[PDB]
Amino acid sequence: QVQLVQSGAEVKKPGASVKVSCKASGYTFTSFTMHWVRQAPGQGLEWIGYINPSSGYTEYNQKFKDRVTITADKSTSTAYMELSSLRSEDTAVYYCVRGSSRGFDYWGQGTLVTVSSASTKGPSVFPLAPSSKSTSGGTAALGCLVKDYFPEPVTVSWNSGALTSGVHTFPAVLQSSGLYSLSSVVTVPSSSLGTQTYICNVNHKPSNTKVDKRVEP
Amino acid sequence: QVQLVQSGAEVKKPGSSVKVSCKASGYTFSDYVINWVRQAPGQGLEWMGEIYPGSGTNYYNEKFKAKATITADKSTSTAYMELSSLRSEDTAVYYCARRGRYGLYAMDYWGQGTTVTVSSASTKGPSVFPLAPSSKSTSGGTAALGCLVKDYFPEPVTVSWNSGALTSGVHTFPAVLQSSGLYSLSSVVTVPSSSLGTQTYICNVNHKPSNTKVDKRVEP
Amino acid sequence: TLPKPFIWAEPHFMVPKEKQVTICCQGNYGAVEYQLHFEGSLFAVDRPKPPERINKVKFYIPDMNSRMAGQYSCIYRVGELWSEPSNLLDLVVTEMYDTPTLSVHPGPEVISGEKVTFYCRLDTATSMFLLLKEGRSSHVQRGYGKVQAEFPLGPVTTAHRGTYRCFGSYNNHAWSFPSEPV
Amino acid sequence: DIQMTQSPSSLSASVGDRVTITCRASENIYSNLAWFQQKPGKAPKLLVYAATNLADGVPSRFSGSGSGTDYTLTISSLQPEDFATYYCQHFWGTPRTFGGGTKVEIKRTVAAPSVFIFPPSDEQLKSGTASVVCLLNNFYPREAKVQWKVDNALQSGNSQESVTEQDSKDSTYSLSSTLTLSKADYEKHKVYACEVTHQGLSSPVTKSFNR
Amino acid sequence: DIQMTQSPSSLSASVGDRVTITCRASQDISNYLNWYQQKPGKAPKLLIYYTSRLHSGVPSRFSGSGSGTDFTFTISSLQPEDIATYFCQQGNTRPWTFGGGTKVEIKRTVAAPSVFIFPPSDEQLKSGTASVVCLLNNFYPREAKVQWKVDNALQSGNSQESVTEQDSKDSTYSLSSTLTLSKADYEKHKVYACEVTHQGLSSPVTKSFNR
Repeated sequence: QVQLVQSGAEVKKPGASVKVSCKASGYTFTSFTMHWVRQAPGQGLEWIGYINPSSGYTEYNQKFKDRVTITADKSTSTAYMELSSLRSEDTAVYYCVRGSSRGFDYWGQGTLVTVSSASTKGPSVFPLAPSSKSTSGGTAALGCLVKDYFPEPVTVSWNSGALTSGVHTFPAVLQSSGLYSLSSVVTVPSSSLGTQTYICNVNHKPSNTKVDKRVEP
Repeated sequence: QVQLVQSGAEVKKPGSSVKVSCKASGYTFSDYVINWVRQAPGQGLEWMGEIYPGSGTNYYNEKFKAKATITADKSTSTAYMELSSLRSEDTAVYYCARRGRYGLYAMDYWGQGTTVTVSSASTKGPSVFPLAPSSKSTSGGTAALGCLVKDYFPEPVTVSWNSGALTSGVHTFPAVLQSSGLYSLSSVVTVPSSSLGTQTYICNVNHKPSNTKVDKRVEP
Repeated sequence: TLPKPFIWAEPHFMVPKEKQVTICCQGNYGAVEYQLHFEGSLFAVDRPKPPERINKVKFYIPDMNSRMAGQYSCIYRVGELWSEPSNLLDLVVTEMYDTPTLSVHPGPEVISGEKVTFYCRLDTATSMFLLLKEGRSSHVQRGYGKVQAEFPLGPVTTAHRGTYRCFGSYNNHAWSFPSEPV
Repeated sequence: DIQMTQSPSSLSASVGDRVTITCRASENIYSNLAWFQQKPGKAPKLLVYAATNLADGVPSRFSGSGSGTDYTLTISSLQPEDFATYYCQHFWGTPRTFGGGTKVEIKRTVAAPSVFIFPPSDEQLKSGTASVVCLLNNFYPREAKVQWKVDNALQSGNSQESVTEQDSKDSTYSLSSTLTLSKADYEKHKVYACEVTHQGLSSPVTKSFNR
Repeated sequence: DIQMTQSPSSLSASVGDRVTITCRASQDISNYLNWYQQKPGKAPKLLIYYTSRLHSGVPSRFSGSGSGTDFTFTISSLQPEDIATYFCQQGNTRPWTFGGGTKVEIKRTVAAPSVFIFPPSDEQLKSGTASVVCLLNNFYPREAKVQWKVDNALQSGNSQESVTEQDSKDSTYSLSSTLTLSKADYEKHKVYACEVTHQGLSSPVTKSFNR
């Protein structure tokens, strides 16, 4: 029952320092290695470095070395990673991963480190009303435009999660404004257009916003 | 392999300080003691002091404890000697010598020396004039030629022939200080009389204290 | 589980200046990496090209200096696991600067049960000195003293026989030349 | 620095299909290779360690192979659960390097997208910004080219695309194209159209509207 | 501060001769004595360390003996190159002290000098000063007499001599005599000669020229 549980999603400004924790449980901390691997949005994995809790010995990827410092707390059975002077390109999900004789046995849930000049903000929810040019066959599309929020993630549900088949909440796309936006569209029969009411329920935990916009033609 | 390269010779106005250097190569600088030996004209060899580079431990001769400042720089692998309040009397040839090969206190490897000259006299480069061959200069089948290196300050001067290609038969005489207050010298080279209208002879004179380099074609 | 390696110096841990020394590390078969750590920092790594075919690695210093005198430990990798460090290797550079003087009290050879105290002098050195018994049981005895160090042996025995040597030190790992034997 | 080259970048196969992913190292790694399965959202899970060894829990249908530089991961018959991004990694020399990744996707029949256009909402217009949305819904393959033309003038850069992960229900993709203009830029022109090109379309579809 | 007394100051021996230099210390220096060879111009080279030990490169012929305060340096069979100034040094107590140094020369068959005269260069005459050079080349012994005669009158005080250190090859000396006059003083007289007197010359040689 080995478990790796990382610190929550950190939002950082460029040039700042981020320290990510990783609590090891279900196994003997010292007996294994602690590696840190990251993954950039829409990219592959990249190795940061590792620590041997028993020796305190570490090795880093030259790409970092200078910026990074991976550390281990024996008593709290937790490993850490500190990345200073953060550039935009450091925005990624940071995983702590266990080093056993069988390679990387187990990985933590991951930690989202978002690095930008922007500040946490709620989205503005706009209805993408169904028109005779949003209706094909007996079906019509409709949705919401979750716009200008920071950082990710945003949660979209439809009619408190009643409506599920046809739902298509798109991945966030990063606008030049340094803000995210995504649309959540649904295909439902055009007969029910005025028979059934449609409410997209958008939640943004960072800004602590919960918007319930009604999509009407 | 093992080298000890010293800094160029200097003219020092009385009162001035001098910093002579000794760059070590071909060995790990810090595992050998650097000694600084003086050689004043006639006074012979006098040991000024020493540094243990590894821990920067210094040992001076009380006589020279006054103005000498022996320091070692691991980071450049160079040993320095600073000579403050320079008096005319301090004019000499300064050497650096390593001392760890045989733990029996012998200076196995020596630098080339640094000719420091304490004088109120200004630095003057030499004028190089030719000593052209003639019949009043050729002994039947053997010609004599050279160049006079007149009016320079201070010593030393470096005379080579055809940029070191001509080494046999050369005689670069000791410098003779003149009444003018300046030095003079002559480098003479005997050559076969047949090689005169064929072999071009050049004397390459270099005076480092004034950064002078003169090359003189000795035509007959 | 993952056996502890063994580190050793060839020919010996006492290496005179600018002499060759080879540090050998015996880990286990099928080990991917082999690390030499010098004074708490990665010094060298050996990745045995056929790993299952090798259980040992050779690290060699071509010219021995003070800059590489000190404490060495060995560590090897299997997967992403690391063996716990090897024993400590104290690489000492001898023949550094000077030769110390080695006197003996009361005499060079005496009747058993007599109190013998070896003396070792060398100014321009540290307060730490070393006494060594050449050959059969080549153990080192450490001594303290400003300029002259006292190495008491007390009532002599037949084991107390042998040719002894003294070293002065410029630090715990950079010793002077050996003193004339006794 | 060892470079892992994993091939192909992506692949589409039906359920019960043999799949073979290639991985080539710049240097001889002496079987120090691992394979990971990463599902959308989740963290990578170890599949194969030491080139050929399966990780505890990993099913029989997964196989590791190779001896130095050349390695392949193969799935004997692709199951619904196996659709993920696969990665190889070396642990011979520092730094540890991963392969570029392989997106194993479900193969389906070519289906043309249903194109729909959404004009800027009155609420958004009330906030001085304007975004026109072009939705291409339930299509396959993922590859599609959507162009934006304002009053017959082709546009560039002012729009951003976003595609959904393959639907579990009908194995299709849906794509949104958002044209972002200011209220001022929007109110200046009348006809707004998105022109769609896809394999399943004999001719490009031009969905438009008037302000 | 221990005082080293070297003896003799200088010495001249034929090639293939046993040479013995003496060195005395004020205090018992045990065996902490070194010997150096210094050739003209060059820096001292270590010859013998710890009284009797031969430094790497130094030939078999060189040797040293002693203990306490009395020490000696020997050359088994003197070679033309062995011509140099030798020094002994102590390494018992600080400061390290050196011996006054004893020079060594080589006695060989008397050779008369080859006399050569060089008139003032046209370049030097441009400046406004005329120096006439009298070269006596490859002679032995060093004792040579050169007089300058401008228009048969003895030019006493207008000249400076300079003699080379003994050649390490043919064991000879060379000497230069420079007569320095002003352009005005030089253009005033006709015949310029240097008259040479040497052991190897039965009659004095008069090398001259006309302006």
